Amino acid sequence: EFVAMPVSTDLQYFRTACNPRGRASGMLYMGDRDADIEAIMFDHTQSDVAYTDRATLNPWASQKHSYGDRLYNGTYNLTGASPIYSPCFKFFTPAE
Amino acid sequence: VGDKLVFLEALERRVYQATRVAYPLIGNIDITFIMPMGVFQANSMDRYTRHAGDFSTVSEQDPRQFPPQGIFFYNKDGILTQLTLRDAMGTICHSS
Amino acid sequence: VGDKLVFLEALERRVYQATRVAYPLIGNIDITFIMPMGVFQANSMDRYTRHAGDSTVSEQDPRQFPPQGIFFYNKDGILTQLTLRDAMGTICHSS
Amino acid sequence: TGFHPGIAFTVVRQDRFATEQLLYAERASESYFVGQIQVHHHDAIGGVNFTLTQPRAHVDLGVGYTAVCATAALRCPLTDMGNTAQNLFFSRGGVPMLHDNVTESLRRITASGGRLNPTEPLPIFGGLRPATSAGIARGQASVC
Amino acid sequence: VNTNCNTLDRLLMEAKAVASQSSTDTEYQFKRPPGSTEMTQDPCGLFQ
Amino acid sequence: MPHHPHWVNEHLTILQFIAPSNPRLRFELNPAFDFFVAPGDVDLPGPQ
Amino acid sequence: GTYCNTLNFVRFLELGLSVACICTKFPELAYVRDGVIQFEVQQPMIARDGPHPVDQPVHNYMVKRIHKRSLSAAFAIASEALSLLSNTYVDGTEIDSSLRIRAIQQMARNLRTVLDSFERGTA
Amino acid sequence: ELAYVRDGVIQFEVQQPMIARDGPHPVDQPVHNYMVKRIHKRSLSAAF
Amino acid sequence: DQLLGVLLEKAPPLSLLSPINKFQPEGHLNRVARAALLSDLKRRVCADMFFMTRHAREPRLISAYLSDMVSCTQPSVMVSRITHTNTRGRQVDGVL
Repeated sequence: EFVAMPVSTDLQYFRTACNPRGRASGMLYMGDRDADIEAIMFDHTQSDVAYTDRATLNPWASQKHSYGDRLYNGTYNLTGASPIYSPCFKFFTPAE
Repeated sequence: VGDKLVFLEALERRVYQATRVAYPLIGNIDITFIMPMGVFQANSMDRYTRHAGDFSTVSEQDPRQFPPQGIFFYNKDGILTQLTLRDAMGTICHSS
Repeated sequence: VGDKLVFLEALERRVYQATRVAYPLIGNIDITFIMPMGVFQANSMDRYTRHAGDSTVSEQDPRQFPPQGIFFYNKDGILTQLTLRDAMGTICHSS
Repeated sequence: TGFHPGIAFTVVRQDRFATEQLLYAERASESYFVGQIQVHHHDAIGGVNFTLTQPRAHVDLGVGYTAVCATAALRCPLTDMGNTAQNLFFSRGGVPMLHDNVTESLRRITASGGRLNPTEPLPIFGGLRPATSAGIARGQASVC
Repeated sequence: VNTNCNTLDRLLMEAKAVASQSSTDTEYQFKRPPGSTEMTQDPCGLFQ
Repeated sequence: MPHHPHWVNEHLTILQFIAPSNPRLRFELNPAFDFFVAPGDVDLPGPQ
Repeated sequence: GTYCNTLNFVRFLELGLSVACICTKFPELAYVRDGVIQFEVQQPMIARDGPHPVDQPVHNYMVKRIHKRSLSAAFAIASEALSLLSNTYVDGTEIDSSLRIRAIQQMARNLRTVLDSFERGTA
Repeated sequence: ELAYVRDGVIQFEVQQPMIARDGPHPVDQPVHNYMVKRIHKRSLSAAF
Repeated sequence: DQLLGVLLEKAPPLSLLSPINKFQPEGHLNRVARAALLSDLKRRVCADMFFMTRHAREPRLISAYLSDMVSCTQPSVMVSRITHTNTRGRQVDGVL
């Protein structure tokens, strides 16, 4: 895959378990709603407690629906018909 | 074996041999890898050197302070090659 | 074990099986440790140089001096950075 | 923006480790008393229940250290370094004087972050009850 | 700190420990709340 | 002047810029076309 | 090859776990409210003479106390209790052998595992 | 008659073993597990 | 072959679920648990990889301890019939 990156890089974040953008996401999300993939970073008005040293690894694409939900998506039919790698949109579509 | 007593034999030599059909139960296992090529320093203690004459295989004006152009990936026995522009020269002009 | 014989048994297949209970005979320890910092001699004269020169003696090198933040190790074994922009509220105004 | 302060803010280190024990016994190092179990009548909200209550008396030799346990053995590290600093906001400072507006502006500046706001204001005469956590499927770590 | 018995009783009572003033094992790290008791050991806590 | 100046400070490098700033960081989404807010019914140039 | 036997059936009077303890019985067991104890151990002395002062035997008695534990065990069921207590006979009729056999089977099966769990917990 | 027999009788009675310990314990209620023995059949075919 | 296909339904994260059978949590914590479960999982998959037995030279001196540790299993709750017992008193544990 050929994906651009912002000029601001987080070497420590990349070295720490190579977390894939944002926070430690995946399947171990047992909260109060399914919309926690962006609330935890868009709540604002406070700079957290624990770390207070890493807001976004790649703000060019990790802010709201900017690149991951607008490049190919996978629900617009025509936009999702491009010949790309099949197991690559699983990290962008919450599904059910 | 160990502290218990269990059977130890192989049945692969008695069924499905010398036939067109191969052994069953052959799944697909894939492992992802990341090979970043961009280096971004933070402190101002990464663009200075005392001497550049450790080896006599280069000229006096060694351009070691310049950022690397790319990362040479291994190929079987190990070949230092880099061919990315010829394959991905233009992929973001229309996207931008 | 020589001139003495002990009575040992391994009874584990009949207890603690398919039970969602806390493990017994568990003792939590409490050790208090400190992390002092500020390594700086009164006189900057007991220093020398290494034979190898393949350079860390630049006048603009902040490694030889204490940093603005606090450098402490963690479980992962890496060094994190903690600025004072949030810890500046430790002024001793109760006077 | 100006003069770099020389003070620092260190972190206290504490470890809470647990290891398996190895109880030791002797000919008469442990004993117990067995009696008759009493039966008491219990009342339920939809039926009749039974409760068992019987005091137990344990007597030991009490002459020294006969039951020797095990020291710290080898086990996986169950302690994780987790920083939980910046707890001064819960005290709202002190020394009540003519500094309310200044301290409010200072707290707004120091808490005007952009990451996440679980709790921050904590007004007067407020409870600030903790939120509901997950079930009984989690890990184990520590704080400092 | 003051002793009230013989050396054997003093060492026996100093070999044990009481519950700490921590908020169990939560990340809040507050004072001990009334209604939670746990058995913990704090060796050589007075030796500094 | 309706309120305090928004982003006239020029002493922010990494954390001094990412911690307090939020209205000035929400408008920066992609490095292709930035966005900004402005009152409606405003012409270029506008009236007095 | 296949039989009908679930879980595991174990006992305590035949397990033999108590190998370094003497079993005792006391039907008249009640509150003890702690008490006092007394011990006497003969300690040999020493004999010496010279510049050091002479030594004489001494006797020291120390009293102690005991601690009494508490045992609690209860359940929560209403349908079984209601079914068991809903009959109370009518006027002195037969024993209802079928219902009696079913109750004897079910209550005994429940009580066996209940007492096994209680004994395991107490141990 | 394996095509349609729907069993008819089985000793499917499995309970949840728990420790009957009182004191500092929460409130819970045992539940029964109703297992099934229905496995899908998948096979290929050939002819000559 | 069909009778041998029980592995795909008889292979859950048993290796991963074995420690949780005796190290179940008993406290009240979610943030530290979320921050530490990723590290625990990555260390488990790093220490449970097959490279250790791939690069091992002496089996009984390298992987024997790990094989003995992972060979511990609990018996089933259903009692079978009388198995074929040896004349010398040797019992049968299982097959492999």
